Amino acid sequence: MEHVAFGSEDIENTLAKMDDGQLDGLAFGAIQLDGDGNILQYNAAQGDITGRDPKQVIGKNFFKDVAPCTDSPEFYGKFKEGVASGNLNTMFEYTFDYQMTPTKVKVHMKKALSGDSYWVFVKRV
Ligand SMILES: *C(=O)/C=C/c1ccc(O)cc1
Repeated sequence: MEHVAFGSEDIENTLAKMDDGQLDGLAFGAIQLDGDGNILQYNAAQGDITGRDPKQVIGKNFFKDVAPCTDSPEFYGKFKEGVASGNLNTMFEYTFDYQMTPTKVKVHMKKALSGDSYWVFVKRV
């Protein structure tokens, strides 16, 4: 277990050092996306919340394939604007309901430090 708090201001600095194994020790869900929304990293805590098997979703498109309920101005729209503007830091509540029991979460999206990557952080509410 990696001690990093959800919403920490310098979270992107902290997570740049972690490899996939250590991401799996976080207390919250973490997804790393490229600028097109393809999944690069998906941790164990996220799979505990959504039921997905982390290794099976890496490489899939989050908005088109895995999470169609986020294909909306309120989620996807915010991501696409942040990728265009090159800056992103927003937190909101959302409900995940595709092929799963409707689950309410807090979502934190933030630009990664390295190049064209973006974090999606999730915890239950
Ligand atoms: C809506 O379709 C949400 C689905 C979803 C959210 C987060 C994930 O990791 C997987 C599925």
